[PDB]
Amino acid sequence: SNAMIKQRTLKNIIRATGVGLHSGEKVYLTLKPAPVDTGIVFSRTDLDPVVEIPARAENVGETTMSTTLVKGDVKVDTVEHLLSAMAGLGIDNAYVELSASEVPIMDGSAGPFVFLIQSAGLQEQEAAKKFIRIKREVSVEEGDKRAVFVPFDGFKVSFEIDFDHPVFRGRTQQASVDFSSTSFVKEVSRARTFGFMRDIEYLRSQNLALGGSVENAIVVDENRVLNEDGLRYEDEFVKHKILDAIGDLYLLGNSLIGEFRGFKSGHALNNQLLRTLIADKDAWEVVTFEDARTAPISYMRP
Ligand SMILES: NC[C@H](NC(=O)c1ccc(C#CC#Cc2ccccc2)cc1)C(=O)NO
Ligand SMILES: [Zn+2]
Repeated sequence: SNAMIKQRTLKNIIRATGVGLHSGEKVYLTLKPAPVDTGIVFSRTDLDPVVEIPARAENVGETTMSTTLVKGDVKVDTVEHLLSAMAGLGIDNAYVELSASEVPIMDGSAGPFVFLIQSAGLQEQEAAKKFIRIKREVSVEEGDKRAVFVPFDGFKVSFEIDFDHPVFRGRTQQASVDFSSTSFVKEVSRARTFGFMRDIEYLRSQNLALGGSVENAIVVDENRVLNEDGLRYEDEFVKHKILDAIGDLYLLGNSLIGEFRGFKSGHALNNQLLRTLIADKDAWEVVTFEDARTAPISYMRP
């Protein structure tokens, strides 16, 4: 019906230029509109023939420093920040073209991506938006790390970090964001990625974080933030972990109706939670809404 929560795509094709956080290679990003029930599909246009990797949990390869999409030997690195923007603005179908193996880091947040998508405009499609509603509690744990899916009428993200560093200890360790009352754009999207300088030195030698800089990452010592202009939020470190979680959870293919709880969790435990959820079919269901007013999740005007 006309009053249903409709599927969404881009209104126009938008282009952006940047560098890969871990590869350091120059990359041309092209966001394009896609037909109904396509989902988010990544395309390597630098290869002949063009290789397409759908942004799904089954196509997740490595989860060391970032979330990587793999198809054979073709890779698409650091997809979590762009997928966070797609999820936050409710983009159902989109073609993501890349001229290199990694998504541009931009400023280390989802901020420029949310602006690039909203500048291009949103288009409502003649199809019902599919939602994955959490019925039962699903949790994955490994040592002192845990990732939980709790039933909730709407969408809520909770995260708890525990870094033994004065700069991290001196800041907020836990944050709960309810997207029915809080804006993804205003409070989450701007949270930049963070890294330890002494840890980044070992990574740069081991062919990782090659495109890392103070302009696209929060560089930290023991007591303070090395960035001249400081932080964007007092709780920016835990807000970025929430941003990363929203992006990782969007690999389900559909928007979530439930609560996510992250306890020192990362990209590996986030993918392991999705795989355990998909495997436990009694714990979830596919739901559509014929009336947008009755739904527990609302979206920004197209
Ligand atoms: N743990 C969360 C994870 N963080 C990173 O992947 C990450 C890795 C490395 C760096 C870095 C850096 C840097 C630098 C730099 C090096 C030399 C001179 C100036 C800056 C930041 C975040 C993340 O946000 N993944 O999406
Ligand atoms: Zn991140």
